[PDB]
Amino acid sequence: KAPGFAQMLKEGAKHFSGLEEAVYRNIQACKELAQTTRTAYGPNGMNKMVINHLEKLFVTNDAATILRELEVQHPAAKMIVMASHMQEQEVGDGTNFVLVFAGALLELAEELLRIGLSVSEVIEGYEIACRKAHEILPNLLVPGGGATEIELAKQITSYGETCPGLEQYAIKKFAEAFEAIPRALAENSGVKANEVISKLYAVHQEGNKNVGLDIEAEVPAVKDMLEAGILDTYLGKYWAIKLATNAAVTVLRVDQIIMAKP
Amino acid sequence: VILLKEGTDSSQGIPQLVSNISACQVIAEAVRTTLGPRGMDKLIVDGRGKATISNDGATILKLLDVVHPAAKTLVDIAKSQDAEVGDGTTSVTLLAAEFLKQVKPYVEEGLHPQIIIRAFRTATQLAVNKIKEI
Amino acid sequence: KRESGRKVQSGNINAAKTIADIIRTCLGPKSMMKMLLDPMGGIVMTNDGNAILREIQVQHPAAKSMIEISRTQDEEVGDGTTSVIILAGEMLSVAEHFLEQQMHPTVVISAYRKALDDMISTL
Amino acid sequence: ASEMAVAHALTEKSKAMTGVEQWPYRAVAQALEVIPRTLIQNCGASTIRLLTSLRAKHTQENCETWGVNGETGTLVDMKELGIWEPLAVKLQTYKTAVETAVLLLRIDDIVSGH
Amino acid sequence: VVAGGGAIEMELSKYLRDYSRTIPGKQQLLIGAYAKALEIIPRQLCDNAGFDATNILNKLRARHAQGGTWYGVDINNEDIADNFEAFVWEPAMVRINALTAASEAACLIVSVDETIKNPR
Amino acid sequence: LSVFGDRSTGETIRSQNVMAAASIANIVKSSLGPVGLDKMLVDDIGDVTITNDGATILKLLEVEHPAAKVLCELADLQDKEVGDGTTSVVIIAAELLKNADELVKQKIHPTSVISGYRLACKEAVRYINENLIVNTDELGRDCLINAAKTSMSSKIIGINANSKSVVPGGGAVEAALSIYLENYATSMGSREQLAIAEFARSLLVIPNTLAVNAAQDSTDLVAKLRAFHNEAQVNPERKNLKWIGLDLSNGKPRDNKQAGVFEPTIVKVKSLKFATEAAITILRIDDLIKL
Ligand SMILES: Nc1ncnc2c1ncn2[C@@H]1O[C@H](COP(=O)(O)OP(=O)(O)O)[C@@H](O)[C@H]1O
Ligand SMILES: Nc1ncnc2c1ncn2[C@@H]1O[C@H](COP(=O)(O)OP(=O)(O)O)[C@@H](O)[C@H]1O
Repeated sequence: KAPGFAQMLKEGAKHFSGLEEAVYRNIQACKELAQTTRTAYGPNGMNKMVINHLEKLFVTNDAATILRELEVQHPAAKMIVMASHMQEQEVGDGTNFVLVFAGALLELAEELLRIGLSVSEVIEGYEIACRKAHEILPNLLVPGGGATEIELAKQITSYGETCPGLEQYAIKKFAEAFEAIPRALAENSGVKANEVISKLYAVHQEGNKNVGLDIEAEVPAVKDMLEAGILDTYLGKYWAIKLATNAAVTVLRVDQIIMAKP
Repeated sequence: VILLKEGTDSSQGIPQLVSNISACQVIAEAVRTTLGPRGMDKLIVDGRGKATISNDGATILKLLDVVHPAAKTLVDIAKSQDAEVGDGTTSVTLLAAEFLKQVKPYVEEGLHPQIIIRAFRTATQLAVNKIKEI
Repeated sequence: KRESGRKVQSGNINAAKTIADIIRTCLGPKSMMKMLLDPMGGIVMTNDGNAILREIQVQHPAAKSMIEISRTQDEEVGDGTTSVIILAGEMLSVAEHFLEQQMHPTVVISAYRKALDDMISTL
Repeated sequence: ASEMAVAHALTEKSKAMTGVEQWPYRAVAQALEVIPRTLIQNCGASTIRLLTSLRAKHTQENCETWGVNGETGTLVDMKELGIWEPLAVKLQTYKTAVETAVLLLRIDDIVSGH
Repeated sequence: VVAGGGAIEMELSKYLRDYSRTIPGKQQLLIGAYAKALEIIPRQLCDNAGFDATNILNKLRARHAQGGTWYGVDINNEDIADNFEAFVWEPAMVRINALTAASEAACLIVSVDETIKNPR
Repeated sequence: LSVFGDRSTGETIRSQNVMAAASIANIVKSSLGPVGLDKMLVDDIGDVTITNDGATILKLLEVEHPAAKVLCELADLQDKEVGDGTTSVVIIAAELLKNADELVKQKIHPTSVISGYRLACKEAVRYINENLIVNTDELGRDCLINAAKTSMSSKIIGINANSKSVVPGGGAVEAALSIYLENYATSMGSREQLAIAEFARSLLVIPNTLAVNAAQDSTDLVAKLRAFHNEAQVNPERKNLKWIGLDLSNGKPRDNKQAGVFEPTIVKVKSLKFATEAAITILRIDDLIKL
């Protein structure tokens, strides 16, 4: 009986209407991929009781082993997983950087699309911010513990505030995507994440770079990553920010999943 | 049509930990009455109908082979204690489920699991130091 | 019967936000009209924010507070009443920091009261 | 104009607001933008395009002007268009919105009894 | 060696509980929760032996406060007894490995937050 | 049995009265302290009386339940006798019942629980009386200025045109008694060690509730209070802080003797006595007969 399903003419696939926000659904598949690995991020990462295909029990916190055992069937999630596989090429770390960062770019993109900003304009902002991040990263081995993620966010947020036009909305959200990584370290350590971001921005406002999250259960304060000896690799952050943005942009460019047959 | 799980059953957060805490208490109840020399016996029947009566905690866990994921952790830990020592599997099994029971209401109140681990790692070393001193 | 917990604040937000979404388009000289189905099948095509909410039935007490505060505005000032409900609904519509971030209302209220002293000075 | 003019003051003043209160403090500023958001929606002009340029004018040019024309939809200075409203109406409109939002936020249990 | 019958478990419950008070923070309730968990060893020995765990544990925990260090549960007589003088001993290193394996086993369960299952 | 009414017995009757008193407490739990949140009161007509005062809520709170009405009759006893502390009474009595109900599940008879709570209130009043400060520090000392200063700081005046005896408040009494009564429980025994211990743990709800209302981590602040108070018990050395209270604004413990956060002695004494008598009155109820 009419009116049936709207915009459904290709093999009866689940085509979300204009009200159902087909783009919003492919993003939700990627956000769920981050929550499966957002908790395993950092030294206090939570282990996963993985059950192998041979009915074998393994308790681990490695991202590559989680995804290799988790049969990811959604194609929108496979793209981010393919970036993790491409992350393994040219570097052997930063896998969860691709999952956590890309999940924040897509999660924050929904706040822009909901306002009414076009998906093609959101992509131009992330591509501009990725190019801007590669110029700021040499100025920052780089500090870890979420230190670069706040400074790189602070430097990119200022570029978006002075840049007029519509690209500033996606450029600012590109900076807030970096904040998800300190928020992951704080949540996995049992600390109010908003208090970590508030302190990390204050010390960076005073110019105290190289300051990261002090990993401690009973101390939500911060410390210098240089004095403690915590350091990350430059190419690990370079190729992670690059592949994560391409995976997020590649998902945003897609608006409809369609079946086929040879 | 297009879903992420497609048979992949998964749950996360506080409900998963609370589910494992309750599953660990089941292994405790199976060896709770056998603690001590005068502990109650346990009757176990294999597939062939052959009976097995024994009040040893280690022998009981070998015959159960519980399929729950969290329960296998205690069984493999208790089995290792039997191979290395041959005694104390019931004390290890009961204390583990009891550490989990006491922190159960705090986990429900929003206390992070990692803060609980720092307490066990801290309280354990203080206890081991008190044993050698006394 | 009664409401308790986080369901109350998120519920009061949806009630106040819903009352503001009615009269979002009733602002300005190019205001849009509204169709009020009377119980006898009649229609009133008014575009006055005070008249619309006066005739609408509300079940949530939060909506009654929003409407009753608007009536107090009309007695003092016969203009800008529609701006009160829209701003009050938009200030409450930001439920990210309210519940999803698990901030206490006293933290939010202290910020809203700090901004109000700054909004007054800037005007 | 008064909404966007006030919102720029809070956003610039929130930069020196160390703490977690900066986030809701800035959210109030973005809430004032809804007033021109509705004036632009009614005229039919693009909301994001004009509201974006509208905020840029308050940054560079003086904040006392460069509002929105509800009839035409384009931007216009209030010195050129007599849309000047009183102060007592806006102050009481701003207090009643915050005082009302503070009220409903202070409610945590809808209880029955007499 | 140390006194068996749960005597050492009650002494640690006194030390950790009195130590938790001097530890400000979230570790206070947890180290105290760790202490009460040690009560199960002398408790089930009373419950399995048909004794009243309340009257023994209260009489046992009171003795450790006054200066007791080896008093514990007597499965034969329904009363407390100095398990060291009664030659009810156990190896200290075997008891040390029990607490370590217990906490290490509980930590593995507490550190877990999600279970993953390949569909097969 | 055939009757002209209905009857219901068992342990579930205790639980039903426990969950009822616990419900009435949650209606006035978040509104505890000066930073308490307001609450609506939808009358039968439709009026909405909005207020945060716990006494004003209980006068207008109408819950048709016997156990709840016992706490309403209890409120009048505290209001007339003193005129304050009614909110802490209903909250303290609710936690004693929720904790006692757990003991009853451990085969602890209510008579043994009623005996423990009576002895705990007696010793608590003794420890309170031994740790008072008489009405003094009027002139030449500063047992006032800091009291009035902290009270007026809420308004714009805070910058600097158009009772015979008192006790440190802010959970200092409830935190100090948490350590003393827990140690006193180890001395008595005889099926009362657990009840006096649960009486000790129940008092921590007051600093735990005041911390939640102040937008702070209650688990940490409650632990910090008990640590400074426990160190006072270990030795009387001056390095160990004493009589440390709870500051709601700064979210940190503070010595109330300097801050001037004082309360009458009869409040903490009567509130513990009336709350204990209320939980005793409900714990003795093991059956219900309707007609
Ligand atoms: N000891 C530490 N203190 C603070 N931060 C750390 C520490 N160890 C690792 N990190 C942070 O955790 C992040 C992930 O590290 P790693 O586990 O090596 O990569 P992946 O999570 O991709 O496997 C890094 O960006 C680093 O900043
Ligand atoms: N000609 C106009 N151009 C732009 N904005 C206008 C114009 N007339 C009114 N407004 C805006 O509409 C809002 C509501 O005005 P008014 O209708 O007088 O009050 P109310 O809506 O409360 O009755 C005012 O805040 C004002 O800024």
